[PDB]
Formats: sequence, structure tokens, C-alpha cells
Amino acid sequence: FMVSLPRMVYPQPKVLTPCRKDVLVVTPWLAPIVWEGTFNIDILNEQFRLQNTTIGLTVFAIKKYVAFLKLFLETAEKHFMVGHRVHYYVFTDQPAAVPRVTLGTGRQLSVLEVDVSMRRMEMISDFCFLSEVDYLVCVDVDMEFRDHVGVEILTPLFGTLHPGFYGSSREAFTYERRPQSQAYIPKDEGDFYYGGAFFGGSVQEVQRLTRACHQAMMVDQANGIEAVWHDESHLNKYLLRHKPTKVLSPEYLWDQQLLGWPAVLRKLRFTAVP
Amino acid sequence: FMVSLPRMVYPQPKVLTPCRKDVLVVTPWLAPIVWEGTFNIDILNEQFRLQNTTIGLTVFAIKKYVAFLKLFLETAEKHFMVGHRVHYYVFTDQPAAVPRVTLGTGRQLSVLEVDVSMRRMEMISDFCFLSEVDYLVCVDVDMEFRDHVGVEILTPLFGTLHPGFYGSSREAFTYERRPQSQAYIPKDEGDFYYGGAFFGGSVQEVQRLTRACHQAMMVDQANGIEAVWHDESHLNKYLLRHKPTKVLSPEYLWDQQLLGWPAVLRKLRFTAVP
Ligand SMILES: O=c1ccn([C@@H]2O[C@H](COP(=O)(O)OP(=O)(O)O[C@H]3O[C@H](COCc4ccccc4[N+](=O)O)[C@H](O)[C@H](O)[C@H]3O)[C@@H](O)[C@H]2O)c(=O)[nH]1
Ligand SMILES: O=c1ccn([C@@H]2O[C@H](COP(=O)(O)OP(=O)(O)O[C@H]3O[C@H](COCc4ccccc4[N+](=O)O)[C@H](O)[C@H](O)[C@H]3O)[C@@H](O)[C@H]2O)c(=O)[nH]1
Ligand SMILES: [Mn+2]
Ligand SMILES: [Mn+2]
Repeated sequence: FMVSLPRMVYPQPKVLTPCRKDVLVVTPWLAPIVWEGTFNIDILNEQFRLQNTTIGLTVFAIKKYVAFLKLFLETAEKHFMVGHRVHYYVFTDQPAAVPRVTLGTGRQLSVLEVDVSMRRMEMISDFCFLSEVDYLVCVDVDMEFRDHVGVEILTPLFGTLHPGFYGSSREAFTYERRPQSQAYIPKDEGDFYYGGAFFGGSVQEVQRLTRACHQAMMVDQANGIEAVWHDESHLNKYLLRHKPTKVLSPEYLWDQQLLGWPAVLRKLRFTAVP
Repeated sequence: FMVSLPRMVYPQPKVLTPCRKDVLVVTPWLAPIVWEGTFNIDILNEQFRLQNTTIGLTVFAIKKYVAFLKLFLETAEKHFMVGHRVHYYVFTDQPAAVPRVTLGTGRQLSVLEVDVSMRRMEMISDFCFLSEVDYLVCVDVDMEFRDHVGVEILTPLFGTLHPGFYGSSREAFTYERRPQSQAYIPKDEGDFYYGGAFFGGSVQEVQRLTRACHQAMMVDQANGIEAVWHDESHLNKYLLRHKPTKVLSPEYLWDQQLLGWPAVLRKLRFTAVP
């Protein structure tokens, strides 16, 4: 049950002015595509705060990738869900290498001691979080937050547009193209190319996704085949067949070194590390 | 639990081409605004059929308004949720005046025997439908369907843009403006002016809405005040404080006699009767 929003003063939406004229802001299945200029964060923050929302964020730092944690967490503190409850889950083989990072109020971190990229689906599935968070966000650790990433992303199931393919034809998408693999997508199918480095949703939907992809990967293994982009290939197959309820623009998954800063991106929020 | 969609071939969404350049297609709280060109109905039909969705439609035909039923139902048969399960609920004081209209398969009608406009909230609330339908759609009877109205509208809570105000400033919206009324909205607040003639959602959310508006109306009555546009005024207050998850364009609530057929409307779906 959701109580009423309080009185707020903000600009009137303009029905006869599109919010963006340069990009698609809704999918053909009526899921919002989240770009700067599509949302009023004061309204969303109200809505999610009134539900006392807690966001879990999963990150794997195995072997040498522990060196990415300090910047990742420090920048998360600055830009990820600020003002809401957050629970970081750091999956690692070196609990002692986890850096000591100061957290804001309402924010906590748990260290969970544990090919590597692929096995994430399995591990996320097993830890499905049900009692502790409302949403789960699953990301790569070799990244930093450079701008706002907040409750605008939250929804039962979301994927993110891979920054190498948001302008590409589906023929050019690097989907798994061998029929022998459970991740197989034909050249005449596909909505988008979603990035393996940033997906999420409610705990229930994320558990479902990660279970499905793990099961698919096991079948492929039993069949002596490995998907061309591993977890990302299976993620893409899952999201083709189970459409996400929100799609994040490449603002939320970017590499400025390789791609610069095009006019279509008003903000670069979550980026590869230089 | 939602099973996988089957393989389908349809045009690729174009991330760098907006679907509409003349209208706002998403609210600032990231609810889709449903216009022609925003949705692929084959994808939505798949999604809703896989859930065996049943849609209830409520309509009140009290006193002389029984004469509107024949056209209303005949045109609903042609254009409303065709291919899905539908349950019409006709609220009337003259069960014998309900015309005999031939229904397609999967479609049924119930006659429920019962100021008039206002009391709808109360009656809808009491009949909340929970065992028989997944969604409820609540409309005026003095209307006809002239084009597709389908599962693209379905969501936990929706309102429809009143056709007299979709281009107007919020100052010009005919909200209740007296602080004494529970429907009061100040001149600096308001997103949209929603029509009383077409709203809906899941049963739970509709029961909540109709209960809230009924309660508000009773308080106003006890206080010796009646909202300027009655149920519609209270609907608008409720939807200001509880944002809808989808907003229907005026394609879904139109009067061609009074407003013609502007270029911004590609389809006129649900219209006033000439
Ligand atoms: O020793 C590890 C390893 C991973 N992780 C964890 O796994 C995440 C993903 O790994 P990456 O970030 O490395 O992957 P991305 O390329 O960003 O990611 C891409 O390429 C991958 C294959 O490797 C392809 C690949 C491997 C090495 C070098 C270049 C590569 N390449 O691209 O051609 C997969 O196909 C991914 O799905 C895809 O998105 C890290 O952020 C850590 O959290 C650890 O903790 N510890
Ligand atoms: O004897 C009835 C009555 C209603 N209903 C049922 O109630 C519905 C709404 O009534 P209407 O469709 O009449 O209302 P709308 O104007 O479309 O509707 C507007 O004006 C209304 C006030 O009346 C204002 C009003 C009343 C009379 C004439 C002109 C009016 N006017 O606009 O200035 C309310 O303010 C509405 O919320 C508003 O949308 C009908 O479709 C029937 O289902 C019956 O079954 N049997
Ligand atoms: Mn990476
Ligand atoms: Mn009417």
C-alpha cells in the first residue's frame, strides 16, 4: 500500500513537446528508455522514499580485480542511490584485500567469500537478498560512477544498452549465432544489445534471470559449446524472450576512452576505468 | 511466473529515431503516454495472452442512458480487447432495457441491478471483480469505439488525457479550486487533466482509487460542498497524489463534433456519440 505524495511544485509536463527529439524514449513494449531529460528525480525520489526502498548492489572482485574496489565504492558513495538505503555485496576470494571505504548513513557493505565472469550468474542466483533488499543491481567492478545513478533505474527487470551497439543494426549485434547454443539469436531477431556489465530488477526477477542463464550455461557446457560473449550472450537471449520493464540508455554504461562524449549523451554516469 | 515469448519477426526498434517527434511519450515519473506509433501490438498481445489476462469493463446505464448501450456494446465487440477474455459489467436500474448483443468467444456480460455520475465510485468500490478479472476499465456509456483499444492500456493504474485540455496550461485546467473541498488543487500544481470518462488498472488499484474518491466525496458532502466536476475532480486529485503507471493520449477519449480530427491524433479510438 502506497500513501499519497505530498504537495510539490515543479514544471508542468508539456504534452505537445517531446522530452527528447534525438532518441527513442520508450520501447515498442512500452518500457521507458531512461535518458537525461525523461525524468524528474524529485518525483521519483519521493515515490521510492515513501516505500522505504532498499537497493542491493552486487559486484565481483576476484583475483587482481580487487584493485578496482576502492574507486568503485568511493564513487558509488558519491553517485549511487544517494539518500536511499543501500547494501553493497562484494563477492571476493580475498576478503582481506577489500578496502576500507567510509559509507554514508543508511548504507552498508557485506563481504561474501567465494569462467569468473560466467560464474557470476550462478553465485548471484544462490545468494538470492530476499530478506534484505527490494531491488538488486548487478554490475562489473572495473568501473566508476561519474554522475547520478538513482531510483529512475528501478523496475521489476532492467537491462542497459551496450555502448558499442546502441546505433547498430541487429545484424551487427554480437549475439551468439550458432544454433547449437542456448544463447542463439537469428539475424532477423533482436530488439537491443544489452550489456552484461549492468542489469537488475526486483530480487524475484533477478533470481529468475540468473537461474535461467545459469541453466542455459550448464546445457551449453554439457553440449561442448561456450557462448561467444559468455554471460552477456545468455543475458541477451533472456531479455529477448522476457522483455525488460525499463531499458537504461548508454549514459549508464559508457567508455569515454573508446567512444568520446557524443552530443546524444547529456551525462556520462557509469563508466569504464581509464 | 511468466513463460518465454516465442520467436517473432518484427522491425528493429531505432534507438536514434524517436517514435513520435510531436508529442510527449513518457511522463516525468517514467509512465508511458500511449499514442499510436509508441507500441507494437503483436508483442503486447503475446505478453498478455501468455498470462491468460481477463479484462472487466464497467459501464453505468441509469435512467435514459440505457439507449446508449446497443452502440456501446456493439462497437466494444469490434474494437475492445479483441482476442482476449472480457467481462462486461452493466450497472443499471432497468435490467429489462439491456439490449441483446452478440458476443465473441471468451466474452461475457453481467447485468448488475442498482448524483448518478458521482455515485459510480461507490458502486465500483463495493463490487470490487477480484475473483473474476485481472484488470478493470471504467468508462462512460455515452460513447462508441471507433478504433483499436487493447492491452496497450493495461497497467496497475491508468488515467486518460481529457480532450479539452491536453494542450492547456495547468492554470486553465478545471480542477476544483476551493480549499474547502477534498478535491482542491492549487494553481501551481497539477501534471495533467484526466478525464472522468475513462480510467482503470488492476482490480486492487481500482478498488483503492474508487474507495479513496468515495471517501473524499462523503467528506465534501458532510462539509456542504460539491466539487465543480464531481467524480472527475476527485479523480484528478487522486491521480495528482498517486501517479498513474500509464497515461492514455486523447486518442482514447475524443469528441470529433467539438474538436475535429487534428494531425496529432493518428487514430480516434473511443469517442463521444453524435
Ligand atoms: O579475473 C577476474 C575476471 C572478471 N572478474 C569480474 O567479472 C567482471 C567481468 O570481467 P571483465 O570486466 O574483465 O570483462 P569485460 O571485457 O568488461 O566484459 C565482457 O567480456 C567478458 C569476457 O571476458 C573477456 C575479457 C577478459 C579479460 C580481458 C579482456 C576481455 N575482453 O573483453 O576481450 C564477458 O563476456 C562479459 O559478459 C562481457 O561484458 C569484472 O568486472 C569483475 O567483476 C573478476 O572479478 N576477476
Ligand atoms: O442519468 C444518467 C446520468 C449519468 N449516467 C452515467 O454517468 C456517466 C456520466 O454522465 P454524462 O456522460 O452525462 O456526463 P459527461 O458530461 O459526459 O461527464 C462529465 O460531467 C459529469 C457531470 O454531469 C454534467 C452533465 C449532465 C448532463 C448533461 C450535461 C452535463 N454537462 O456536461 O454539463 C461529471 O462531472 C463527469 O465526471 C464528467 O466527466 C454516463 O456516461 C453514464 O454512464 C447515467 O447512467 N445516467
Ligand atoms: Mn568490465
Ligand atoms: Mn459522458
